[PDB]
Formats: sequence, C-alpha cells, structure tokens
Amino acid sequence: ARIAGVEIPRNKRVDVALTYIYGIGKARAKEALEKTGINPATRVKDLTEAEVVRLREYVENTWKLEGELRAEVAANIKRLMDIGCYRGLRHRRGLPVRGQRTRTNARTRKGPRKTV
Amino acid sequence: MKEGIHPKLVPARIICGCGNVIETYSTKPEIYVEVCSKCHPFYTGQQRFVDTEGRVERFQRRYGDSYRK
Amino acid sequence: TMNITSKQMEITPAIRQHVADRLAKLEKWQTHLINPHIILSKEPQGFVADATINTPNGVLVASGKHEDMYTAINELINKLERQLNKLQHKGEARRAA
Amino acid sequence: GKGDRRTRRGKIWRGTYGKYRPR
Amino acid sequence: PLDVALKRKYYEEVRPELIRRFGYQNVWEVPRLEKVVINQGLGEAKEDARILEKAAQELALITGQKPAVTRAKKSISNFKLRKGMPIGLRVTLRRDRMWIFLEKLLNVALPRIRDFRGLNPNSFDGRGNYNLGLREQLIFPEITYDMVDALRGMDIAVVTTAETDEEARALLELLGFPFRK
Amino acid sequence: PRSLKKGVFVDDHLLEKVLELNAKGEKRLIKTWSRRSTIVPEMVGHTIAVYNGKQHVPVYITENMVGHKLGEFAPTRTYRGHG
RNA sequence: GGCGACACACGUGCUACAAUGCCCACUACAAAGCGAUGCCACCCGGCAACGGGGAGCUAAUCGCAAAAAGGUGGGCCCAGUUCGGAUUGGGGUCUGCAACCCGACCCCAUGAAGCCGGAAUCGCUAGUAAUCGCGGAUCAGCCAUGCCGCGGUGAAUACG
RNA sequence: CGCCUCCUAAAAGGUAACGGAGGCGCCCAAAGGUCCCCUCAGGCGGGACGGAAAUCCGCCGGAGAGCGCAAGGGUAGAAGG
Ligand SMILES: [Mg+2]
Ligand SMILES: [Mg+2]
Ligand SMILES: [Mg+2]
Ligand SMILES: [Mg+2]
Ligand SMILES: [Mg+2]
Ligand SMILES: [Mg+2]
Ligand SMILES: [Mg+2]
Ligand SMILES: [Mg+2]
Ligand SMILES: [Mg+2]
Ligand SMILES: [Mg+2]
Ligand SMILES: [Mg+2]
Ligand SMILES: [Mg+2]
Ligand SMILES: [Mg+2]
Ligand SMILES: [Mg+2]
Ligand SMILES: [Mg+2]
Ligand SMILES: [Mg+2]
Ligand SMILES: [Mg+2]
Ligand SMILES: [Mg+2]
Ligand SMILES: [Mg+2]
Ligand SMILES: [Mg+2]
Ligand SMILES: [Mg+2]
Ligand SMILES: [Mg+2]
Ligand SMILES: [Mg+2]
Ligand SMILES: [Mg+2]
Ligand SMILES: [Mg+2]
Ligand SMILES: [Mg+2]
Ligand SMILES: [Mg+2]
Ligand SMILES: [Mg+2]
Ligand SMILES: [Mg+2]
Ligand SMILES: [Mg+2]
Ligand SMILES: [Mg+2]
Ligand SMILES: [Mg+2]
Ligand SMILES: [Mg+2]
Ligand SMILES: [Mg+2]
Ligand SMILES: [Mg+2]
Ligand SMILES: [Mg+2]
Ligand SMILES: [Mg+2]
Ligand SMILES: [Mg+2]
Ligand SMILES: [Zn+2]
Repeated sequence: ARIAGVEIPRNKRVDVALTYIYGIGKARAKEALEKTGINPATRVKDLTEAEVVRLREYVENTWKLEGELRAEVAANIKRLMDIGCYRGLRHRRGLPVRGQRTRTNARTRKGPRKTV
Repeated sequence: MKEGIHPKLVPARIICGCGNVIETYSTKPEIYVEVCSKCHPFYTGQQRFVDTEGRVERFQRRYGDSYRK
Repeated sequence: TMNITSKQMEITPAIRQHVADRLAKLEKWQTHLINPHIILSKEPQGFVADATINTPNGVLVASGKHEDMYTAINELINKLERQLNKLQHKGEARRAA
Repeated sequence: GKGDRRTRRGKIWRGTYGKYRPR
Repeated sequence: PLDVALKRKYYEEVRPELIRRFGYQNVWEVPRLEKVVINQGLGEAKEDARILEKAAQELALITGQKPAVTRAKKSISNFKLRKGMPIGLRVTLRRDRMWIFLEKLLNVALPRIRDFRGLNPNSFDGRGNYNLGLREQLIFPEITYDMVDALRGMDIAVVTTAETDEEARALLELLGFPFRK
Repeated sequence: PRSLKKGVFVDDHLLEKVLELNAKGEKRLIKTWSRRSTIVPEMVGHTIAVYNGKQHVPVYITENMVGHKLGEFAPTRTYRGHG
C-alpha cells in the first residue's frame, strides 16, 4: 500500500504512475512533482525513499483521495437523491443525469440490453 | 517451543515515514512502513487532513446578499 | 427484429401481435427473415398491408389491399410466401444441362 | 482523440480553445 | 523474558490507572491479557491449491510462531465440504509473543488499514473479550506486496481476565487500542 | 450555470411574497409559476406550490435544498416504467 | 409544461478499439467565404472558458486566422495502456428577462464499453475512394457529429 | 420362504396369524492389538471474505452427539476423537 493506500505501478514514469490513484489525473500529477521537486521522467522503481516520502507526504495532505474521495461523491449523490431534486431522481432510477436523450442509447447508465 | 518449525524473533526497528522509529521484535531486523500511530490522522488528535471545511455548504454559500428587501 | 408501422391509424398490441402470428407462416421455408417491416394503412377503398423483408437470398417486397384489414394482411402474406418460395427454389431450376 | 476535449486534438475538433489548446 | 515496550507499558501505566479507575482490592483482580488467538478461516483452500503452506508461512512471519491447521467437524454440501478437510489455521499467541504481536498490531498494522476509522466499540464479549477481523495481511510490517500471492484476512481474539465488558474496554483502550466511538 | 458576476436569479414577484411572509410572521402555501427561480435562504421552511404544467406541486423547503431551482422538486414527467 | 419521456426495435452518422499509432514542443503549405449594438488585431487579468482594455476595416487594404494531416525534436513500449473518451462528482465562464425540465464552453476529478464486429449490407473507376482541416447559410446561444461548399495529401483495381 | 432388530408377548424364558414397522446376504490392513493423550451435540455472545450451518474466542451445556449400515440395548469413570 505505497501512496496513498494504493501501490502505484513501479516500472512506469512517476507522472503516469500517480494517475493510478483515485483522484489524481494528468494535472494533479504534474502539480505534485513540481511541488515536491522531482523528475517526472524517473521510474517509480528509481525513487529515493526520501523522494517517495515527499511525494507521499504532499499528495496525501493536498488532495482528498481514494476511499475518502469516493465517500464524498457518494455523500453528494446520497443527499441529492434524498432532497428529491430532479438530478437526484435520475440517480434514484439509475438513469442519465445530464439531460441526455433516452429514446435510444443511454447504455452506460442503463447497462447492456434488457429484452422485452 | 518446538525446534525447527518457528521463525526466529530478533530485535527489530520499524521505521515510519513520519521519521518515527519503533524498538520491537520481528522476523526481520529492519522494516520501513509508510504510516504509524504517531502520524495517523485518526490517532493524531483529530488531524482533519485535507478537509477542514466546516461542511462548508450549503447555507454557507454566500455570493451574496445583493438580492433586495 | 419485428417492426410494424401503423400509418394514420391507431392499432392495438393485440392487432400487432396478430401480424407477428401471420408473418410467422414464412418461417416454414427455414431461412433468415431479416428485419422484416410491416406497414398498415387505410386508403378510402380499404386497408393496405405493405411489407419489406430481406432474407439471405433476396428481398420480399409486397402489398395487400382489401375492404377488410385482416384479409389484407393475409393477402399480403400470400404474396410474401409466393415470392419467398420463388427465391428458395429458383436456383434449382437449372441443374441440367 | 478527437473526442477527448482534454487534448490539443480534441479542441481543434470541438472548435474551441483552453489549457490543452491555447491561442 | 523480554523487555518489550508495550509489556512494560502495561505494568507501568495501565496497571495503576486501572486500579485507580475501578479500585481493585487485589493484585490478581486487575485485568490481564490471557491470550491472543489468531485465526484464518480460509477454506479458499478447500480443494483448489490446498497448498496454504503459503499462508502458514505468512502467519509464521507475523506472529513469529507456526500456525496449526484446523479441519472441518462435519461434511457440508453448499460450501463443498467433506469432513476432515484443511480449511483454517490457528496460532495461539501467549506471553512475550502475544505482546510483541499486539505491539506491532497497534503501532503499525491498524494504522496501515485502508480508511481506518477506529476499532469497533461493540465487538466486545459481554464476558470481557474482544474480537476483530482483518481483510488483508498486507497490514503487518512483515508482509510486503512482493511476497503475497492473494489477499487473505483473519480473525483476532484477544482474551482478558476481566469479568466485564466495561473493565476490558479500559484495559485495551489504555494499552492503546484505538476505538472509534 | 448562471454567471457569478450577474445575480442569483429570482423573479422579483416571488421574492416579494416571500419577504411579506417573513415580516407578518409566516406561513401559508405559496402558488407560483416560477420553476426558474432559485430557492433562496429566506425561503427555508415555507411550503411553496410549484407549477409543473398541470399541477401546483407542494414543496416544503429545507436548509439542504438551497441553491437549487424551484422546478427541481416539482417533476414534469409521469413515469411508472414499461410493460 | 411538452415536442428532449425510455422495458424495447430500426435507419443515418460521430468517435474509437491503437505503434502506418497516441501525447508534449518547436516549425511549415491552402482555397472558398464571412464580417457596423459586425469581424475584432495588439496589450492586460485569469491554468482556461472568458473578462477588461483597445487599434484597424463600409473591407484584394483591416479582422475572423490557427489551416490540419505534413516536417524536426522529445516522451509512451503492446499493456483495456500516455489506447479509448462514455459516465458521474465538483468548480467556473458566456448568451439570454430566464439554462429545473433543457444550451454551449472551460478546468479538477471520474476514466465505461470497446481487442476490428453474426446473419446480412453500403460507397467509390482518378485527383475518385480513403484520410485532413477551413468557410457558409440558419443563428442571441445552441444540442452541427447534420447540410451546402472549399482546398490539402492522395491510392487499389476492371479477366470479363 | 433363510438371517437381524422392535412391537404384539399378559414385568423370568418361550409364545401365533397372509398381525404392526424396519434391516441383512456386507465391511474395516484399520474400522484390528496395546500405550499415552483428548471429550460431545446444542444454545447465547463476539469475529474479514463467511451465509441457518466452514474455521476462531468466551460463557452455559451429563449427554439429547458419536459409535461404518436397521433397530434395540449399551456407552464420556468411553465403546467416542
Ligand atoms: Mg487517477
Ligand atoms: Mg444534450
Ligand atoms: Mg432527454
Ligand atoms: Mg407501396
Ligand atoms: Mg465546421
Ligand atoms: Mg458488545
Ligand atoms: Mg474475560
Ligand atoms: Mg506491509
Ligand atoms: Mg418548453
Ligand atoms: Mg422533434
Ligand atoms: Mg442495433
Ligand atoms: Mg451523427
Ligand atoms: Mg455566421
Ligand atoms: Mg480501464
Ligand atoms: Mg472488456
Ligand atoms: Mg487510458
Ligand atoms: Mg485518451
Ligand atoms: Mg492490443
Ligand atoms: Mg471493418
Ligand atoms: Mg480502422
Ligand atoms: Mg462495423
Ligand atoms: Mg482518425
Ligand atoms: Mg451559430
Ligand atoms: Mg440364510
Ligand atoms: Mg417378549
Ligand atoms: Mg417384552
Ligand atoms: Mg418376556
Ligand atoms: Mg409373563
Ligand atoms: Mg431356557
Ligand atoms: Mg490410527
Ligand atoms: Mg475400535
Ligand atoms: Mg491405535
Ligand atoms: Mg459450540
Ligand atoms: Mg456466531
Ligand atoms: Mg460477516
Ligand atoms: Mg458463524
Ligand atoms: Mg445417540
Ligand atoms: Mg442404513
Ligand atoms: Zn508515523
């Protein structure tokens, strides 16, 4: 369980590797590696236990992550669903949320095809 | 204990990322861990890590008062 | 799959399903009835049942007209049958010479 | 990537500009 | 016997605080740890690769003691269970080893639990013992990613001379067991 | 959504009815045709009847339903599923 | 308010599944059109959408403007990935009296299906097909991946 | 149609009917001898995957479990493990 809770792929460039944490994209990755001053080109397998703890220390404290992030997103939908607003309702049926068409398509929200 | 079936226990140093060092015993003499009781949020009083928000939402929006009475 | 269009008319799931039942007569020939389309409509003189169906050896395209809608649907099926059968056996007609 | 807004290639297609394609 | 920090913490800090808090008239009446019994209910090894020599190894590294196997009392259908089948391990930590384990569990292991928000206040016996379940063995300092074939948890029984839940809470809490509520 | 520079939009004609209720000591059901209006912090505790196109739907307002619009809580579409 | 519904089915398309590829950077070569509460150089704030300034132009002058594929250099190293960009959370910008139903755009986060597609089936014979970008009508904005155009690069094959 | 177990069977034994109910025609190289050690089912509570029931911890629990197979007798002061 390297950083933070997840063991980011060795073998790979630390900028790509950090993306394998829930809540860290291309962007937040570019940002941690500047703020902790390390080369994004270095493979994770090549990190000073020092460079690592830095990386670890910064990221865990800067941004809400892994389980704690998912919890907020759940809590966010939790409430939306319970105040009974329209965006909440669309969740309450597992349906699309962002005003998409549902006469055709809409499969990612729905699941693959459900025969009549 | 029965001989030959049990891994030896020797004095062992567990080193955390906070820079804490634990004098204990293990089957391995030197161990490096990413966290411990000295630096874990739940343990460290109540270190509210990243989210010291106070919700912040939603009454607490406040942009602004400019709608009239 | 099975598609029925009822043009400038209201028809029941009952009637719809009945069309599926009649069209089934074509399954006799044991060839793939691909995306068949039944269209029902009402001219002044009587109803019309149009249909366009593709099978591995060609297309069935036909039309029935009659004072009675159910009868028009049947007359359609006849024509569909006849054509389907011509498709399925025309190839055999020249094994000699 | 023409459907990934978050790249250069994406923004040329969407007809827009941003961080990932500046003017 | 070994000087191990937690053991001493018991005799030095916990012992007296307890006598204060509950007012015992007797040195033996004060709560002792009796045993920590760790169990891997497993049976993910029923047939398959019934080489859980792999797990016996892992446990032997964690506790410094080799577990003994448990086998099924009766034959059971729906779990695919013929009587006599190796389905679990149990290592019974006592004395020094019990302390050494508990030391690292409290100091290092529980910290390393994913989204750890405190041990469960309600997992108490009612005769004053505590039980708690782990989901993974990567929690312990001795077991790295590199060396594990597959994630397996365990049951931990911690057995006290306390007569009551209320007393046993004080003992484990004072020793430093983090409780959520 | 609506730009931060510009207002937090409410139809003026509902805000008045809301304000009038605060002073006189609240509270009665408030019919409106303003699905577009934001629920505003002074609306909390009312029960406002929102038109959906057919009915004015009673919506009790809570402190958690504040920045949302009115129409979010008066559904426009009747759906009980298929077949 | 609805025309935007969503157990399902069909037609048209978009974007892909990747290395003849993807990302970042630097650097090239079009044509047809459009433009006065209109196109907006250039400077400034902001990661950015955009906001503020503010010069020019009834326009072979001034602007939209960058063409993109391409070229040079650097990363990725065959992995559901630096493929793919769906879905969802959050934060904003703009038009507009107004973006709940129901706009577009930007940024953080999310990072689905998809490993080349059964039966069947479409287009195209040369500057064509394939691939690449730019304009226009409509239009406040826009659901345009549609339509009508414009060039760039540029094949295979025809016994019969 | 022979053999076993229970009932009928009238508190010794025995006791019939085309009376009431079930089993056998095997098996075990340990499921045999001996020494040593161990004790159950079940109930409540506690414990990752884990469920009514897998394995673990606590308390209660004389035997209701086990004893290859029918039934009966026996049996943890073991015949059980
Ligand atoms: Mg990520
Ligand atoms: Mg839409
Ligand atoms: Mg819709
Ligand atoms: Mg016709
Ligand atoms: Mg265009
Ligand atoms: Mg309890
Ligand atoms: Mg106890
Ligand atoms: Mg570890
Ligand atoms: Mg409308
Ligand atoms: Mg329409
Ligand atoms: Mg389809
Ligand atoms: Mg399209
Ligand atoms: Mg125009
Ligand atoms: Mg993936
Ligand atoms: Mg897949
Ligand atoms: Mg990817
Ligand atoms: Mg991509
Ligand atoms: Mg591949
Ligand atoms: Mg193909
Ligand atoms: Mg292709
Ligand atoms: Mg295809
Ligand atoms: Mg392409
Ligand atoms: Mg437009
Ligand atoms: Mg015999
Ligand atoms: Mg007798
Ligand atoms: Mg008798
Ligand atoms: Mg007798
Ligand atoms: Mg007698
Ligand atoms: Mg006698
Ligand atoms: Mg034996
Ligand atoms: Mg025996
Ligand atoms: Mg023996
Ligand atoms: Mg029991
Ligand atoms: Mg239980
Ligand atoms: Mg459980
Ligand atoms: Mg259980
Ligand atoms: Mg018995
Ligand atoms: Mg039997
Ligand atoms: Zn620490």
